[PDB]
Amino acid sequence: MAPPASPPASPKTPIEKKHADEIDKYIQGLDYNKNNVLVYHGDAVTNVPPRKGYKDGNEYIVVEKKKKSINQNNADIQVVNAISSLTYPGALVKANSELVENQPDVLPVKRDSLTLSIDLPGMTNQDNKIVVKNATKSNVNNAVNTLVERWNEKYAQAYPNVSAKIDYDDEMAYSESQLIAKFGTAFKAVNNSLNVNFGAISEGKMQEEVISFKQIYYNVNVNEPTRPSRFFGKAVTKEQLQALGVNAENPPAYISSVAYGRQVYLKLSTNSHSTKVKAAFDAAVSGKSVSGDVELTNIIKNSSFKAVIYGGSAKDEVQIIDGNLGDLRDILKKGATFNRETPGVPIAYTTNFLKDNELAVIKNNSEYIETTSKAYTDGKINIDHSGGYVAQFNISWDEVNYDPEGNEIVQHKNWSENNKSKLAHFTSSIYLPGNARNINVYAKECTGLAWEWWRTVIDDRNLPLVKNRNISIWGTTLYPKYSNKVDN
Ligand code: NA
Ligand code: NA
Ligand code: NA
Ligand code: NA
Ligand code: NA
Ligand code: NA
Ligand code: NA
Ligand code: NA
Ligand code: NA
Ligand code: NA
Ligand code: NA
Ligand code: NA
Ligand code: NA
Ligand code: NA
Ligand code: NA
Repeated sequence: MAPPASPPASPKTPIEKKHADEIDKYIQGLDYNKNNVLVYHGDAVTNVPPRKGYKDGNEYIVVEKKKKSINQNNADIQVVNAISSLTYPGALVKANSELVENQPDVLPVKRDSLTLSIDLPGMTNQDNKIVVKNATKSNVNNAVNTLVERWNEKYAQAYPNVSAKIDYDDEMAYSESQLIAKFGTAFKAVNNSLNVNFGAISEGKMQEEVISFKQIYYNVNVNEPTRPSRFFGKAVTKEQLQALGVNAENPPAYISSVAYGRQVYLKLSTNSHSTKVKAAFDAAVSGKSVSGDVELTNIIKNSSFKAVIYGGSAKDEVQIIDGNLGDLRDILKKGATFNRETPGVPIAYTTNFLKDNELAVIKNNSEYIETTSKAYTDGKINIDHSGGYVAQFNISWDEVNYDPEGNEIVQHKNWSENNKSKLAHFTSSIYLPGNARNINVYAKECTGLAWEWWRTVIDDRNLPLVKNRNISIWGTTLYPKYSNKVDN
């Protein structure tokens, strides 16, 4: 919808007109930068811990950290569900830090009239509007219910399945301040249920994603008054507004539009160190969940979810659900279509400055440390010598570690049995740590011939680290055979 037309002006005595004019000039005289009134200044990252590598079990873990910035301007103000009833169209508030904190100070002044309008489908330009004489919380909310009932009784049958408007937001979690810049200060209230494990993520132990899923059934907006004084009761004066703290530092604003519906907050989590977790998470949410590829399928199998649901029930019931990632798409399924039983709750709203009816935007900036990890599984080299000859092996590799300042240290390693004559039947296993790379496997056999005493059987270089590399040699002095096979 576009904003509806203003109601007719209320009758005023000469001094009431004078007071209204004084209010107009006072508000119009308020000097401030609208682009800098509402701000959230997040964390400042002073330093980034160096890259480190360590061994844990059958794996080697590499943990990297990078400084990131989230800089974002939001026009949609988030709603803390517990105090959602305080959010209603036409409400007068101060535009300050408390609005950024998602608990704005409401101006306790008497009100004049306003026109509310709803964007439900099918309604005429006369049906979607209603005049509220005294714009209190009770009167506005009753007016909202009146509009909703009017739609249910004239147009509902003509529109059975009108899909909700989807407002979707997702982020890999790293810090509270980061997510506050993305999901508003209201995230803190939600996080009292979700409990994002920032500590474990910072240690590279787990990866978590936070999702905000809004299903908006309808929006109710308010007329934009041509005069700042139009929203105030005829008994309100400039002096009263000043005493209440309405000034250049705390500019007056009004809630121009409120989104009603159902909201689902999600906390996806896994212990996987894979770099495909995001893509895996994306698939488990969209229904694109393709079990054709087993890397994404494996992450999903070992991933869980926690869901906080608002406005998904008849009243103001709050649902909390835990489970496995594969069991989603059931929660996200419900609520896609608005119906009479589930009317929806306030979940978002926009604000306009009273001075020029300009849109109030929250300016967010936050720095955070992004922690990414990498897991390298240990491996074995299995040697089997069953040839009718004397054999000598030469097996080497590099092990990569990190100094205290994050720089790589490459140590060359040699098998203890290198250059030693071995008779069949010889078997041995070389245990390679996760940080081992560039595996070299060499083997020669003594032929006993004067022109060719030693004969090379194997000379494979720069081999990748696998779980089980089986090196076998057999045959005779004239006909040596070998195999270099993986994982079998
Ligand atoms: Na981010
Ligand atoms: Na309300
Ligand atoms: Na007053
Ligand atoms: Na009033
Ligand atoms: Na009010
Ligand atoms: Na997003
Ligand atoms: Na933080
Ligand atoms: Na949010
Ligand atoms: Na914010
Ligand atoms: Na929090
Ligand atoms: Na809650
Ligand atoms: Na996702
Ligand atoms: Na302004
Ligand atoms: Na991570
Ligand atoms: Na490395």
